[PDB]
Amino acid sequence: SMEMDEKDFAADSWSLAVDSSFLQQHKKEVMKQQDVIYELIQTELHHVRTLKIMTRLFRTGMLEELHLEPGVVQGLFPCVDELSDIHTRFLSQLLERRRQALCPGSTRNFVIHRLGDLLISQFSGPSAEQMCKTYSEFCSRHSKALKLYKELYARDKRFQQFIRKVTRPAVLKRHGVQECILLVTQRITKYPLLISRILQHSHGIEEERQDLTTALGLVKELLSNVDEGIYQLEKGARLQEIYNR
Amino acid sequence: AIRKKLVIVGDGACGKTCLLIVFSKDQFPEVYVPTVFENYVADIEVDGKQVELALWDTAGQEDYDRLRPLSYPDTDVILMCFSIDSPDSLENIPEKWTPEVKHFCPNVPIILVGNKKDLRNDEHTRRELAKMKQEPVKPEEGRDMANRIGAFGYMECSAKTKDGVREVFEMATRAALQA
Ligand SMILES: CCOc1c(F)cccc1C(=O)N(C)C
Repeated sequence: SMEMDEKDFAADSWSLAVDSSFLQQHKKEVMKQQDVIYELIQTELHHVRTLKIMTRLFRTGMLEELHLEPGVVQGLFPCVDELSDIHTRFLSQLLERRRQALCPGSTRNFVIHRLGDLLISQFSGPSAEQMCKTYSEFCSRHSKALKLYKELYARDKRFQQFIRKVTRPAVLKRHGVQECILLVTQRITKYPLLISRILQHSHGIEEERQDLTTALGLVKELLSNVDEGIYQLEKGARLQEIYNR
Repeated sequence: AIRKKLVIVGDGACGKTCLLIVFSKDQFPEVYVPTVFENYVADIEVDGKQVELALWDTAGQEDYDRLRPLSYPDTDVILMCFSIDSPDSLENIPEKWTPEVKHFCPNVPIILVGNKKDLRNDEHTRRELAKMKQEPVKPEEGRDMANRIGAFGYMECSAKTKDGVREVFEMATRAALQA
């Protein structure tokens, strides 16, 4: 992540991020809504950071330092460029909604009142079809990526040295290769939980309550389609094992 | 330190997310309780052995039977949770959660954990449950379920007061280290 956004999302909550004199001006229900919207954006910033560790630190470092056989780096990091493009664009929209809502003279005090429309847009039309295609592919290649990683780590000295080198710093403690793969697979199923809690505190404006209800339904439709589209790929699986599913 | 993986499973109302949050912070949040848990790697020393214990939640995956099993590869210990204020969450343990974890995590120890133990003597909880002819889960009901499902053991905790939380994760670390 870039320092400007890390500092904007350093606090444990929106109520601790804004100035205390600005917090005091709002009703408790608004503070509760803003704290959950802040968690959605903060966790999206961290999810895009997970995808940058996968593309920049791991994938590109392996291409630039190691002599892996062709198709092996794509096997370890399936769909990572497409996932980065989807989430970096979505994060850009969330951060621009916050930036437009800042008070003049402040880089920290804002209230987002209209999140629902942004979520309906992300989870409908071509962007939703792209998210469905990409996660159905990624999640079907998840087991194969883990097995390929374990095989290379156990048998290739230069690969083991590379992994131990780039994952040594304390800031990578939660982000080894296998951990990044599962953080990405689990991201999509965090959205209903976050949207439902934002909706619980968004009844004050009926258009907002309706738009978040529509977004929640679209996200659950996407998840149902991805879940029905998954079949784990396995290296060396024979056609007979597949057609006898 | 050796690296081990823990996964928590259980129904949506079981308190799994709150349990992971309270353990990873050593605190019940005073200002904002997070909605979700990403992951965490805890440094734990149990009985003189140092372990890096990676922690994972399955919250949000309960309705998605093809996404949820992607959380299980190479798990070393399972925490299987139910809430003491919900006999319904305990009823779903033996024939829904247990056959799934035994299939995807063969031979992995399961610790059955009764969450929200502070609600066993909460008057509001006892009144709401009595309307459905129910009562908070009794300790013997939790131990008998753990015994029946072949759990490594039975433990109780309260994420709200932190009572019992350190003990659950130290025991999960010991279970993960066993042959
Ligand atoms: C179709 C829209 O999907 C995208 C998006 F929402 C953001 C950034 C890029 C893309 C895209 O064109 N692909 C191929 C992933």
